[PDB]
Amino acid sequence: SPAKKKVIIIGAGIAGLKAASTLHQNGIQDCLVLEARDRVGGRLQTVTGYQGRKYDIGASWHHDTLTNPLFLEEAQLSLNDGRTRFVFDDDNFIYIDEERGRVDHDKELLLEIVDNEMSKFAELEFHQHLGVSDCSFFQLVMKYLLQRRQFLTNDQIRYLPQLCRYLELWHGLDWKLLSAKDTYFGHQGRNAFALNYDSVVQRIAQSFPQNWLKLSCEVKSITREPSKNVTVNCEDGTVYNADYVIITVPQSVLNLSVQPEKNLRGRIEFQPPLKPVIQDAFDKIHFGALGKVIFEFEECCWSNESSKIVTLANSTNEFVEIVRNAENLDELDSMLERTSVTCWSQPLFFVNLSKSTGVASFMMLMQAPLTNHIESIREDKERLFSFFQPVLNKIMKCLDSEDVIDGMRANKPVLRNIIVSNWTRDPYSRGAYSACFPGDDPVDMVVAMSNGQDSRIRFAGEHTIMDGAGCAYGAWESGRREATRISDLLKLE
Amino acid sequence: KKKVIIIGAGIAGLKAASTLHQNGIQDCLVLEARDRVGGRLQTVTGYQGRKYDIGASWHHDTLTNPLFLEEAQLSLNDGRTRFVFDDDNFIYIDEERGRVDHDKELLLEIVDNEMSKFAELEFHQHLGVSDCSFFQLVMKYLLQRRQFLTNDQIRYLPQLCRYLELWHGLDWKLLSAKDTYFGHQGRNAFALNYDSVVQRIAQSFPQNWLKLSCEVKSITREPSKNVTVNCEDGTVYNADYVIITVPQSVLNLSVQPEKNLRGRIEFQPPLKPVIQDAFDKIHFGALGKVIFEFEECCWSNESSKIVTLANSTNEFVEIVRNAENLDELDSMLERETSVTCWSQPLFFVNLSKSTGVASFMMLMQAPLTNHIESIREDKERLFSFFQPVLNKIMKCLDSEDVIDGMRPIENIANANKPVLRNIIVSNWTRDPYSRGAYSACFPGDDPVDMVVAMSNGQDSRIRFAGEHTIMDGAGCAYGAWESGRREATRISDLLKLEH
Ligand SMILES: Cc1cc2nc3c(=O)[nH]c(=O)nc-3n(C[C@H](O)[C@H](O)[C@H](O)COP(=O)(O)OP(=O)(O)OC[C@H]3O[C@@H](n4cnc5c(N)ncnc54)[C@H](O)[C@@H]3O)c2cc1C
Ligand SMILES: Cc1cc2nc3c(=O)[nH]c(=O)nc-3n(C[C@H](O)[C@H](O)[C@H](O)COP(=O)(O)OP(=O)(O)OC[C@H]3O[C@@H](n4cnc5c(N)ncnc54)[C@H](O)[C@@H]3O)c2cc1C
Ligand SMILES: CC(=O)N[C@@H](C)CCNCCCCN
Ligand SMILES: CC(=O)N[C@@H](C)CCNCCCCN
Repeated sequence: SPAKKKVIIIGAGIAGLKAASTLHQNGIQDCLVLEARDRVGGRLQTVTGYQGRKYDIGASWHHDTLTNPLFLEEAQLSLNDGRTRFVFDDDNFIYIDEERGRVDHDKELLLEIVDNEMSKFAELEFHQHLGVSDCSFFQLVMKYLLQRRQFLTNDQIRYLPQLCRYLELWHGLDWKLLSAKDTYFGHQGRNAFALNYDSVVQRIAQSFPQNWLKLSCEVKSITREPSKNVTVNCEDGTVYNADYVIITVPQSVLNLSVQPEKNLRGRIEFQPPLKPVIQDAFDKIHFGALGKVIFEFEECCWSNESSKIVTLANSTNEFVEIVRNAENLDELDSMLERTSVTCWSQPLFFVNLSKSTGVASFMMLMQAPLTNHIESIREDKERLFSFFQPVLNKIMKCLDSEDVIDGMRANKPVLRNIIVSNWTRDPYSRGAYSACFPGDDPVDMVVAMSNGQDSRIRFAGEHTIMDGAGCAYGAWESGRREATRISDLLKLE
Repeated sequence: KKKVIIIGAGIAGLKAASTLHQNGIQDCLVLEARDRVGGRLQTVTGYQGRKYDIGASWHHDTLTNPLFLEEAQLSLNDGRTRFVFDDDNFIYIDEERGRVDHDKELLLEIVDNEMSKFAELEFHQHLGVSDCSFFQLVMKYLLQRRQFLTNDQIRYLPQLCRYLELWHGLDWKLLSAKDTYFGHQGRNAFALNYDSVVQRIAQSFPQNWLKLSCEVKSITREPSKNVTVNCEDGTVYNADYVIITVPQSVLNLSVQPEKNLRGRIEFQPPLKPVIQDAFDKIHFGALGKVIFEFEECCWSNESSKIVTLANSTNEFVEIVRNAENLDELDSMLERETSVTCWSQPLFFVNLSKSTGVASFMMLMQAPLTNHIESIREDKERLFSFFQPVLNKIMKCLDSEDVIDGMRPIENIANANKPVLRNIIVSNWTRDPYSRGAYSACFPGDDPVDMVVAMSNGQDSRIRFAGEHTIMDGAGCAYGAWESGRREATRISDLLKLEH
């Protein structure tokens, strides 16, 4: 009864998609790609909004374009047919405080310059100094302010910490939840905004047998037979027999396996259960919640100086005084004690799409915990508008325009629609991507994952590889990885 | 007669002396050829008594710079201003286009950043593997990334990225690509009187220890456990330990004949091969300075950092867009006279915004440095040479063309106009006791060799200190300083524990 297959890939995100592609490319046949959702792409999804305007609600950029193999591959295609597949949208960041207004490229604040010294400080703190404890990013910044207070103006001590928090939108984690040791990463080049990441999903997906794809099939268990074989069960009752399986479900979904209770959407029952080195790796790596909110306006009626804008959370002169009077980090923490969440309670990152793509919309990024709350009320459009109205306005103000007008039903910006991500509530997602809490060793997971459950049960995905960890191109490389090792193995006869 | 003889009263030698005295050592000498102390640290006086550092000006790497931190402690204690953090957002000026910085369409700093990462990637974990010129490296980047660069970026970026010439004092075709990028260990602090740093150290040991106008002609290492030293004036001194801090450029004269040269020290026994070999894998740059003193500030103080860009051509763009490969680029370029102020990038420090003084401290590089220092007395000529770039700056800073006011003459109808009252030029490439600015690398060099060669000394008695004898702070004021404490401590302990 259990139909035989050479390779069964679980999950049709970019990793599984690339794995299948690579398998077909190497002549392997009778493979299956089982996907729980009614679409392929996974954390890569392009949704439609006001008037057919398209937006990537998952991944948007090709990072590390100097070495990104996925990007270079896309780049080659565009060189051959002159088709626009992406756009380099890095720009000079415009920073905004609720009161103080724009604070970027400020001849007195010089925030970008001290920010640079701070990252140099962090680098010096961990590089070479083996054995140093981890601590949160926040604690790292406080330590910076303490050690360099003699060389910083009050205003710098007040705003730098708020401005350097934009790093939160890289990990999807608030600075108190983020591991300092993992905060700074080396960008290997500019970023390229994909103008349709779905084009990349479709191109790869159509590079292998259509019949290979089975959507709406939720894999519920995987068993290793003593007789060198792997059995897989979709919830629709069908059973499969395969030589090799490549599991690409998100780290957060895979985590569900190391827990009792199998009736959890997305959870896979492993038999034998996942090796201790794999189960334990979950105690040393976590999941962040980067989220998105798309603001669609009728038309652009604001300044297009830049395509990158970050709103700083509120700061206070009281904070400066505390930094000035604290004897040490201990006292500083104690002194920090002196009441509800707003759009100014954390930094927010807005992509002014008008300048980069011509679309009169804003693509905003948020982080945990704000993300979990916003996505939870993503259906209440008027409440979202109420929540994001003040920063929405402050922005228009700095961009030489007027207050936003709610038009979700002449010379002012009119909000037509609001789209929200839903990655934290989606059972086949459960967050955005792998991230580190303080004390986490992302390497434990990568190692346990790339070494597999055994010669037959493998893993791929953004959380299974070092180079490009947490990125679309990393997940892509892992797919290529696992598929190639198997291709080679299958060749031997 | 003497225990330790220090050659050179630069910051290196002055620290070595300060240290030795700090460790109770006595009967030491500081033999200095110039009639002043400080070496490449010299503060001059100009119009209305304004002071400027014609030599070193900044405390680099303030996050870890030990000399700066010592200065920082002194100021936290007495509240005396000893420095001011002057890093600023750079204003870039092109003759034809004007301001090209923080441009919403050129976004030059962003590609410059990428250019920088490409450089780290090209040399990262490969082991030497063909070291080219900073210029070549930039061409490779342009060729390799043209698909993701606009025409204006390919044109202006290479000109902007050349501010790095002002960090080595070397034109991009003479400069080693492998060494071009440094590790800016935090912000820079403009020393408001490096002469204060020099004076403090000079006055921290017996004043009778210092001997100015002493040109050491030769150092003799008598196998009978002792070192012989004699200045050009005939006097002879004897010491168990000798700390040589003459600059690398001066020291390099020893490994060459004709011991007639000024400042050259004849070594007997000669400097071992390891030492002499070092000079083949390291060189000297020529960072220079020109101070333009104005009556008063009448320009916008938006920034204290201003860089004028060398001219560029769309012609250059076209070649990049057409080159089939690297070798072809070289030809199309090698086939693509008169030096002017627009022939290279010039770095202008606007002192008005940082120190309140109506002057510009301009930095220049080789090959330009020697030419300008050569005419340092021809004020009129100096003015006609920089005039156009000076007006381009004033225009961009919402002001007017400069008026030559160096010769005592007055006119009332000139208050909203910048008035040049004086020009001061450095002279390091022509000073026989410095012969350049500091250690630098031509493509193919390897600084470590000299650092090792120097740090391990000629032997247990003849040692070396100076900006070129250390890794951390190489070519910097704190590097030489530390090298001084180094040789000092070592020699100090080899005497204290004795008896
Ligand atoms: C909001 C957001 C923004 C981001 N921005 C960027 C960016 O700009 N640049 C970048 O490079 N990366 C970005 N990322 C990360 C990037 O999207 C991921 O690294 C990438 O999508 C991971 O692909 P994957 O194949 O590893 O996992 P996935 O895309 O999650 O694929 C795994 C598949 O497994 C399926 N599945 C789960 N459980 C089962 C089951 N039991 N049975 C069958 N199928 C199942 C899931 O439905 C999913 O389709 C972002 C991510 C998010 C969420
Ligand atoms: C234009 C310029 C700008 C610079 N800017 C900076 C900066 O901003 N920040 C920074 O950290 N560094 C800067 N530097 C570098 C810094 O000036 C040097 O690294 C430092 O001054 C070197 O000190 P030293 O003791 O090693 O050598 P020196 O200062 O050259 O001292 C060596 C001494 O040896 C003496 N001497 C030579 N021959 C003999 C002889 N035969 N007998 C007796 N005495 C002799 C010389 O007169 C000299 O006084 C700059 C240098 C220059 C030239
Ligand atoms: C590793 C990490 O923190 N992030 C990777 C996985 C993707 C970040 N890119 C998403 C765009 C957010 C804007 N910085
Ligand atoms: C030996 C070495 O590579 N160091 C020299 C070339 C760099 C010195 N940098 C100090 C110059 C600061 C003034 N712009």
